[PDB]
Parts: sequence; structure tokens; C-alpha cells
Amino acid sequence: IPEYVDWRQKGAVTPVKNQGSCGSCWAFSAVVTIEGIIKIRTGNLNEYSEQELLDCDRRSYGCNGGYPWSALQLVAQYGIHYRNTYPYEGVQRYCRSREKGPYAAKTDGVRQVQPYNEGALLYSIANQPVSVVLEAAGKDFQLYRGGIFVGPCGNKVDHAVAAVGYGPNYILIKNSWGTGWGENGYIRIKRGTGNSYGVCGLYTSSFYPVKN
Ligand SMILES: *[C@@H](C(=O)O)[C@H](O)C(=O)N[C@@H](CC(C)C)C(=O)NCCCCNC(N)=[NH2+]
Repeated sequence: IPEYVDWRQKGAVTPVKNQGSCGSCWAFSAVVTIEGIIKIRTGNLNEYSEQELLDCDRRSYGCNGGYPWSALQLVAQYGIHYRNTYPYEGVQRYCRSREKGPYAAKTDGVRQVQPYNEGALLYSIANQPVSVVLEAAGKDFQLYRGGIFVGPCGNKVDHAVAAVGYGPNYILIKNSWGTGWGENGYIRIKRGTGNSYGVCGLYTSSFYPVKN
């Protein structure tokens, strides 16, 4: 795998979104990985519906949090609508998948990256954007403005985001806090520190969709 990966330069990443006050990060992270795998496999970059996962993922808890893996498994079992068809409202509502016509895209499954393994996560990023989790509660992460982030942070992961690239000393992360946070909505998190958890627990729980 190459020294640098940046799925933004390969046209596989849509604009940065803002989840608002709703605890929907798990759905945004999952959606980032779906947009990426659909672009990689079909050549077209589309925006898909975070709201659909918020409403319809019966295993997750709407705005009270959820699981990127349940969201990816929902997209693999049923499918997902375009963001236009099922726009983001920032609040959990009734599942409206049947009333919005056929799904726009569908995947074939979900694979987990081997946790606590930097190379395994890098390998999965070299193939596609990956859903990852991290500890975002610390002021230092919340206030991140730019540069390669080294912390301080613990490993008590609480926030799902998406890894869309990496470099020799960092992993490139798409957050869902709007374009005004970090590096136009992105953060570069130091890697290669030898801590098995990853900086901010970045290697705790990583999933990506599979689409043949
Ligand atoms: C993330 C966010 O929107 O910032 C959101 O709070 C979230 O999904 N958190 C996850 C943490 C994982 C690392 C993704 C979470 O807490 N998931 C489990 C959901 C269960 C909590 N809620 C209820 N009602 N039981």
C-alpha cells in the first residue's frame, strides 16, 4: 500500500456534514464509508441518507447514539436512499424507507478491521474509507484547529468518524462537525506512536462496507 492515501483526491468523499446536537455520528460515519465504496465500485460520487439510518436502524438508538456496524449491516440488508430523497433533519423520526421508493444503493456486507492494529486499519484505508471511532470528549480534540493531532486524549472512544486517508505519520479523518472544525472539517491524527489503542483510541472499532 502506498505512502499517502487521500480518498478526497480520488473523488470518493462528499462535502463535510454537520450532525448538530443529535448523537448521530455513527450514521454519518457509516454513510461516509458507503459514499466511498459506491464511488470506488461504480465511479459515481453520491450523497446518501444519514437520516434513513437514524430512523430505521432498529439496533441503534437514533440521536442517543448507535453503532456504525449496525448501520452498515442495515445498508447491506436493505439499501440506502440518496440524501436528496431522505434529507437530514437532526432528530429521529419514523422510518420512512418504504415511502421513499426503491433504495438508491445497496452493499453486500460489513467487515471489521482487526482492532488495535495500525497496519490492519491502514490496509483497509488503502482500499476504501473506513468507519472508525475515537475519544472526542476532550477539549483538545474539540478545539482542534489544524496540524497533526497528537492529543492529549485517552482511549475512551465515544464518537464515530471516518478515516479517508493517511500519511507517514498520520491518519486522515473526516468528522461530522461541519466545515468550520479542524482542517475544513477534517483532522489528521498522529499514527506510529506505538500505542496499540491508537491516538484517541483510533484502533478500537473499525468497520467498512463490502460491495462486489
Ligand atoms: C456520536 C456522536 O453523535 O457524537 C454518538 O454519541 C454515538 O453514536 N456514540 C456511540 C459511541 C461509539 C464509539 C460509536 C455510542 O454511544 N453508541 C452506543 C449507543 C447507545 C447509547 N444510547 C442509548 N440510548 N442506549
